[PDB]
Amino acid sequence: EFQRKLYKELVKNYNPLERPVANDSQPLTVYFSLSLLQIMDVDEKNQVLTTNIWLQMSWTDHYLQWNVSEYPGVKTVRFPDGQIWKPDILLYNSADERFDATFHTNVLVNSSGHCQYLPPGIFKSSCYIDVRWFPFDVQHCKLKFGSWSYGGWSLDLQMQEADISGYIPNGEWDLVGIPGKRSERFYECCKEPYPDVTFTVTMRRRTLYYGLNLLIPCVLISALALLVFLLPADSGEKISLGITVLLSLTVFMLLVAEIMPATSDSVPLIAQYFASTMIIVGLSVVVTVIVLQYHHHDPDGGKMPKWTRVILLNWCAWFLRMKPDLAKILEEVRYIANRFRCQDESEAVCSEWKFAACVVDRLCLMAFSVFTIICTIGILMSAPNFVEAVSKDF
Amino acid sequence: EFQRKLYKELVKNYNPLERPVANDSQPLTVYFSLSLLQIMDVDEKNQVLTTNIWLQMSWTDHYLQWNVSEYPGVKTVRFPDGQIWKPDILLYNSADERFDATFHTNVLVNSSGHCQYLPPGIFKSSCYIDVRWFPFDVQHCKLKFGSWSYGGWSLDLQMQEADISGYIPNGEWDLVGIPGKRSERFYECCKEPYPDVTFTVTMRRRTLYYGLNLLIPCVLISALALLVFLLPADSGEKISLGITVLLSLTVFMLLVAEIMPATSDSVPLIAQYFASTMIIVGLSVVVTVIVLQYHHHDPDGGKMPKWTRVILLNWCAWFLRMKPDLAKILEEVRYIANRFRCQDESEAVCSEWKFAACVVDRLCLMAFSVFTIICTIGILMSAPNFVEAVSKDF
Amino acid sequence: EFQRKLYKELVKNYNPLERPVANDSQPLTVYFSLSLLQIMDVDEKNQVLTTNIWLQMSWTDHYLQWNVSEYPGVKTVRFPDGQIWKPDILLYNSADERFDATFHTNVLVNSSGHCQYLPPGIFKSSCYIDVRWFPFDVQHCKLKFGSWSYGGWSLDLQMQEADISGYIPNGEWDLVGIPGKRSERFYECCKEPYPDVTFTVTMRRRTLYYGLNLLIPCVLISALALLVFLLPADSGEKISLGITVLLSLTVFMLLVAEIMPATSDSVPLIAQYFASTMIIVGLSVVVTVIVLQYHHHDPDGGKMPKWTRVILLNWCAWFLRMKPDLAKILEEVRYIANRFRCQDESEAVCSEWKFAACVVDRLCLMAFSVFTIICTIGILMSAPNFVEAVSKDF
Amino acid sequence: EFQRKLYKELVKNYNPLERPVANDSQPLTVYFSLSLLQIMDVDEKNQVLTTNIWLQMSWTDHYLQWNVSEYPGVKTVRFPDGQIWKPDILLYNSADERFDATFHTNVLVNSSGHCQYLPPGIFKSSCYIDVRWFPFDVQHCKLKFGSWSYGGWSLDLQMQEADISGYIPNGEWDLVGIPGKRSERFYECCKEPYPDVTFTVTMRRRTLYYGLNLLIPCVLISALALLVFLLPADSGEKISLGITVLLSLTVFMLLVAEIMPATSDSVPLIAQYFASTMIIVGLSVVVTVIVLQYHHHDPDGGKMPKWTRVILLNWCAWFLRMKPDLAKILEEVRYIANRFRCQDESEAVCSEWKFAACVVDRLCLMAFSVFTIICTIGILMSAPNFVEAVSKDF
Amino acid sequence: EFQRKLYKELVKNYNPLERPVANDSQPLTVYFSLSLLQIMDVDEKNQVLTTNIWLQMSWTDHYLQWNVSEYPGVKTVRFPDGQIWKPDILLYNSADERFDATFHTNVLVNSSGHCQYLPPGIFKSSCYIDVRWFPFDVQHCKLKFGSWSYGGWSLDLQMQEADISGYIPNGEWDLVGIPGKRSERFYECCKEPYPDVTFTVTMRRRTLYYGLNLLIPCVLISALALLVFLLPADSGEKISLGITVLLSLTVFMLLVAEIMPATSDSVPLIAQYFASTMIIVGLSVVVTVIVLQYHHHDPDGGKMPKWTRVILLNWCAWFLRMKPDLAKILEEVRYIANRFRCQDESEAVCSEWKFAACVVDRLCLMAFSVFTIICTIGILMSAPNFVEAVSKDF
Ligand SMILES: NS(=O)(=O)c1ccc2c(c1)[C@H]1C=CC[C@H]1[C@@H](c1ccc(Br)cc1)N2
Repeated sequence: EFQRKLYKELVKNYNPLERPVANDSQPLTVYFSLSLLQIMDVDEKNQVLTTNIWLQMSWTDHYLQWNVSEYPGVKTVRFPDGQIWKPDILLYNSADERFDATFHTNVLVNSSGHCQYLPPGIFKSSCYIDVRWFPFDVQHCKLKFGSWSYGGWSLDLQMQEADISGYIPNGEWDLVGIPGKRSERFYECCKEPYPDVTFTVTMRRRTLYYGLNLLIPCVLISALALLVFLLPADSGEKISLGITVLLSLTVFMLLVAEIMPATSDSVPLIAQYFASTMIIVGLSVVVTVIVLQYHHHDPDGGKMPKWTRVILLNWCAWFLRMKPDLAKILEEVRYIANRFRCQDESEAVCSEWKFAACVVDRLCLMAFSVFTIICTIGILMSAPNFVEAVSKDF
Repeated sequence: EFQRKLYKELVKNYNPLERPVANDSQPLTVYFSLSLLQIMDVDEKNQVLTTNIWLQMSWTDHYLQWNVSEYPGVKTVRFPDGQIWKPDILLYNSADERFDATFHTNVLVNSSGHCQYLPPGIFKSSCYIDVRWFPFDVQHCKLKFGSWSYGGWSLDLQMQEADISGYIPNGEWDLVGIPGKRSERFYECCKEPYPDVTFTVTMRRRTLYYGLNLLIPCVLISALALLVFLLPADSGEKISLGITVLLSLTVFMLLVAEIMPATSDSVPLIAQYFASTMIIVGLSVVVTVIVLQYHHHDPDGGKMPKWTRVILLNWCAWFLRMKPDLAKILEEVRYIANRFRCQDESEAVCSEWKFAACVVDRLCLMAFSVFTIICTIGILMSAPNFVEAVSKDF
Repeated sequence: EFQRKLYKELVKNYNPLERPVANDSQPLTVYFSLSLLQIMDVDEKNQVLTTNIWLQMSWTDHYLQWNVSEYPGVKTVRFPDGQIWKPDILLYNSADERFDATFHTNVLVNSSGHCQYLPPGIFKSSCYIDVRWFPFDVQHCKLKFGSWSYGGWSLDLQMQEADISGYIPNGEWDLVGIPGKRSERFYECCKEPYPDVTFTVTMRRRTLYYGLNLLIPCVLISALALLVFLLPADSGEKISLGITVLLSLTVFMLLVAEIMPATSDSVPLIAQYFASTMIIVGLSVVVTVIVLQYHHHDPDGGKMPKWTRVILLNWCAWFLRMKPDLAKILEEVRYIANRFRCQDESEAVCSEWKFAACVVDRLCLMAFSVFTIICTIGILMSAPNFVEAVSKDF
Repeated sequence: EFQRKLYKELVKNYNPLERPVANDSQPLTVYFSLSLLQIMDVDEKNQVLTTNIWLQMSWTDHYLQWNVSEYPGVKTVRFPDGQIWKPDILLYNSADERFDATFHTNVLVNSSGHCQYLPPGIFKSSCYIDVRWFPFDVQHCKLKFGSWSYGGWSLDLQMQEADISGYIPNGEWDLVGIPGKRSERFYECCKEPYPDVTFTVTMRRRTLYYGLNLLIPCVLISALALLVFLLPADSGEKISLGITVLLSLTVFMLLVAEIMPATSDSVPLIAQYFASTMIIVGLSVVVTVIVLQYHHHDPDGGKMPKWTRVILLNWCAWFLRMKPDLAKILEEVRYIANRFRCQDESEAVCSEWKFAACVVDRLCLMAFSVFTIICTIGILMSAPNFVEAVSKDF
Repeated sequence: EFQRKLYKELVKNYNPLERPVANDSQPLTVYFSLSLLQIMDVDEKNQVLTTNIWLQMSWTDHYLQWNVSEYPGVKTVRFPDGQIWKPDILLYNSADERFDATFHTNVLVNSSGHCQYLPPGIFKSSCYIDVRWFPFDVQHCKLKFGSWSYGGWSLDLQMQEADISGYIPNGEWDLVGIPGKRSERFYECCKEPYPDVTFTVTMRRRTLYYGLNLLIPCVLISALALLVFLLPADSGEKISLGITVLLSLTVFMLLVAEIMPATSDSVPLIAQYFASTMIIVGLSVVVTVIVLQYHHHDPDGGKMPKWTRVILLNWCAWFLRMKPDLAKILEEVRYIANRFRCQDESEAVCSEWKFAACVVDRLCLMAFSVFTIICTIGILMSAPNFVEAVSKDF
């Protein structure tokens, strides 16, 4: 009975186009806040952040006021979209096809005219995502809210601290914070401020998943490529081992491609690491070909250069701590024996070439081991957030 | 004739903004229940549960009452969306872009004013999905429903047991249950309860599919990696076998990647199993390289260390139960015979090195077999739901 | 002039909320039929059938009647959505986010009040898809239609045979039929029937595509795995051939994964066939390792067991139809000759071990050939729809 | 001033439900045409054509006429959707979830009452796509337009030639033409025609992309499989080469799968070509195994059959244009010499078996080369649109 | 109070169908501009450009004017969609399913009647994307805006320079510019211009990403294919190396396929480069087979042709700077010695054939190296935007 009377009375002559101030010259203060419930996606290709957010607006409607003594029991009223004035606060940097992502809920008012509007939404905002340090990258995404058409002398936008009590932690992104700031922009024409409220979402990429799917597989496959330098040449499998390791890295690249960013503004950190690892596997195959050249050197070819015999068989090999009828029968038998002696000399020459091959495998083992470790440590620790990341995620 | 008169009479002065109670001070009891028809998806990346659900609301409208004697034949009426008051019960933790997923069906009322509202919908709710024990994981997803704007003294929300008679069993998830609970939240300002109804969907992952696509392939490929230790070195195919098995696991990883979860909150169980299996295949290739080093050992190199000949050729080899002119012609022929004797001594030394290689293959066969079995059994049975899962799904 | 007058007259006092019967106690008969134009998708993961369907409803509106003599030329009228009463027939088991998939076309009425409503739509219905016999599976998907709120004493739903004259044959599914049935459900409270009309779409999976992309490739790759038993051991390529065939099957699995169903309610038929084929390829690699063990057996090792020489060299090998100074020079020359004789004896022993290896390759060739044929024939012909399928599709 | 007066005057008593004819017995002629701007997609799995099309409708509204002398300056008026009568022409075979894909633009009318309606849209129509001759296939997709509810005596649909001046050429489909035809369907009840306008889009698949991604790669990989017959057996790499070529074709199949059609109504042309090529690569591996059997034939095994020595070493090999103390020392030395002579005889036998292997490689080289060329030429030129396609696209 | 009075006064007798000019014969000038915020996607398959754009329209409404002295404090008013007249400017070449992508914001008017309309939107326009020079391609995409129904004598469209102050740089596309142009089209019927405003977006593809994912991997894998010519034939791994490199390129093609364009209007630049590289790897395998033919040439076969011994062993080999009882014992021993001499002659012949094989590997090394460099440099530098691209992106 009383709310029937009240609802009839409140909408008599009410115009939802009218900003509800007693004095049209005075501004209408609107309190704007938000509540972040979820980070949904960070699209680095489309440069868009998707978030679950409940916006919180509050103001005072001069017309929706009543004496609670004349309508006992009726402390609040609800108005659906389009029936009363609402602040036209929109996300300026919206990247949604609808532009307005909010679900228009009812406006709750109490007897004194204080209106509360709690529109939920799944927002999509344009955010520049810098993947230079991927996967140890920290992103700062702005959410800029403001009145589409009212200036600061008509709509006095005020900010309140964002609520994160209901935030559901993301599995891929760590929320550093959601700080907010009120700013005013001025047009050179006029002296009216134009206010906006910007919330800067700072979020850190969790790196455990990437540690086990990109960093480790690349270290361990790189190690198996170094194993070629320990395989004896007589096996006849050095090329098989090395070339098949390279193939495994190509097949690996397929898995890596689904999670690596596709940009041309910079070479990500992990792209420098993956490329580095594959040049070292490629160069190990190249060094293996040279080693086989030495091992299979034809004994009747070119005599071991003097420099080859010094730089390898002496210096490097030390540093590495390696180390009538009767007369006719005589002629026939002297030929057989001399043939065998020539074979022995040829085999001795081949043994020197084979030992040189061994020495080059140990030099390359040592050099490639050092070079892989230096690149791995240097590339990963060049990230400013490496230490913090590993400490928090591992 | 009579329903024409009745429909005209029921909407005279009716305001769909008005909560329909005779006393505005008294609360309006709303009975809320749901009916779960289908679990559609459990998105562990976006942390969203999609379900097919028919909500069931009931209340009493003080204004929609008529004497069935004055309108014979007219026992019920139907009102479409927006024509009469409805409870504003919404899914609080909705993750839908529309926020409100319900299809607004007609409200059925009978002569005494009892209204039944059966809105169907495909709901998307935010649910934290813990994949620590994947694929033997049990998930608990909450569905929290409540009035958007009414407090407990105006809208007295009451719960009824969820209906699962129409539930269609899912092929991927086993429905443990859908228990419900009514709760009240209080603001420190005031003494009015704010009620909500939460339905907790508990669902168990069926593991048969994962048993045949991840667990078994990994066991059987791991077994083929152990086969390198049985392959004789003279084949010249040990590295080929072992390295190609590793490649097959990389290609396998591709299939596994489509179904494995991508999170950084924990290493899933199956990720520990897959990683474990691949370190053992990688280490078998490493051990094979060492074995080939022994088998192709140069006979004129370093004499078998004393420790090598004891730790291997004696202890391990026992535990494994293995085991003028005439004088000139004399000189020419004595050289030929002595050359052959030197060859025999060299070949005998090589045979010892080759037998040592055999012994290391049996040690590694035994050790790697034990270590694969222990890791497989230990990793899979570390799941609290392993026994139950295997009993129900296999 | 006349239709202007008529349209004005027909909507005077008309209420689209009113069921249009002269007697509110009498039921309003609605004739319901459908027309199936296309099967669009059979989602076995989401358990949803998508179909192109034109629904056909007919009833009689007591109020939309006119004398065609008083409005010459005006034989029919059209009313858009919301202007006149319509039956609230909905798909009960709808799996669409909109729930109502129909496009609301105009209601055509003639002078006697007979209304025809032909709403088109792309419907999504929840259908349990049993993939036990994939790809020789027949599916039965129900389409249950009924009034959302009217009981059988108010809305007398009647069925007519579904129209399939306009059906466009699907490339993946063969339409067996679309039989319909009217049923009544009773509540224990009351004696009013609640009718519904269910159309059961029976559709058979066409198997030609699967015959050329899964069945054949698996037979032919399985055959190439058997070819290892024909490759002589001296090639040094048995392991290479066998292990690379297994890899090709893993790469094949990738193609197969895109079209195989992902369920845990049963192991599909094709999953049993693919698994079977890969265990036999895996076991051929295992048998090859054993064969190489025999072929490279060290001649100075363990004497061929007595049982080995009988079970293989005799029985299986028969069944398979296989089969001063002068004296010093004497000593030097007698050693050379005796060394050669020892070599010949050692080589003879090795030849027996090599022939045993040959015999095991023929046994395994024969056994594996038989076992592959039996599994292929047995697994595929275990499908109840195998004969029919092959006869209609090949 | 004048258009204000005119707009007020034109909608006085206007009913948008009324077909706007002075005589309700006379039909209202509607001129229907379309303008094709783009072919967007040809979905052969879902059997749907997506096109960008601007429909063009024209008619005469008897009520929207005014004297341009009484409203100077007002030559035309615009009416938005729902304000005036429009023809209910819809795409009959629409495959869109909205069914009606048009964007409802304003209706332009001039002083004489001639209305022009230019609704744009992205249309989805159901088209049977026959991929028997893929990628040399020509498709004919119908677009059938008609009034949903009006018969030919009320709405006289007339056709005009489709406009293709604004057509943007597609990169995948060549537009042969868009011919249109007006037809009338009769119901046996009645003598009123029911007209429709059907536009048949004929489009030819461009084949350049498929020439470089499917046809060529398959020819060149097939050639590399033939290279096994030129590789000498002593390399020990024939199986490696052949088996790795087969693997490369499996990996190739992956790329081919993304662009090949998935149907069971026929085996496409390119599926016959790809299958053919892979049976020939598979059979080359089989023939290689036989060749190795000959090359490694044990010299102490079965004597070259008489037929083998004739069919190969003579006929095929011609067609291919190939081609006390002292006495003791005598005994010791006579054994050494006789041992060597036996070795020479054994080696001579082996040389015959090795030459037979060479002859079989040349026969197979020649035969497989011929058979690959015949299948390639025969399969591709069996397409009725092959010559035209290659001439226009290459 | 004053804005309530004003809003009531402004909509008295206002018709949003009326073009708001004091003189219906005079045109209404509309100022049209846009603001480009983001390039979202360049779909070269669907030929569609997606952009984030805020349109800017301005005009003068003759009816929305008021004296600011009679309504103090009320300087501006806002009107939502449908309440006042708006220009019907649409994107002519829209490729959106909605056709109209704008979000209809409020129209801001001031006391003098100047209306500002700032509709945001995510636009999809049809743009022909020429990928002939991919990835060094520059695209020109037009955005054509105009009134749907008004001619130039009723709606005088005027252009203003596009605003790019808020443009967010894209990671894949470099914005060269957004120049605009006003044009008039005439119908031969009449002398009224029909104006439109076209904005031509010129954008350059950034090539850093493609440099590291397509250009480099193809160079480095091509280099590893050249390494076969340095591998000695005795290794028995030349075919293994070469054939596995080809496989790695096939697996590589998979990654390349996701980013390469699929068109039949031309062969892109990168498709010519990738094809070129793979023909050279294929031909290296072919040349390797020929080399092995020489190396394993049977010594008792065909004598080195005279031309072979000149073209290779002399010219090319120079250019490349390469280079009673007693008598019985005599007979037995003379046979042994002569057997060895025959072996030496046979081995000498084989050495010539093996040296010829070496010479062919160096010729092919040199020739293939030159041919790879020429094709790489020639194909990439044939792009008109190569120099500029590399200078700006690397
Ligand atoms: N996606 S996953 O389940 O996290 C997954 C699956 C397999 C796998 C890993 C992760 C990595 C984590 C540890 C081993 C490492 C990788 C690997 C690479 C080379 C060698 Br040698 C051995 C092992 N194996």
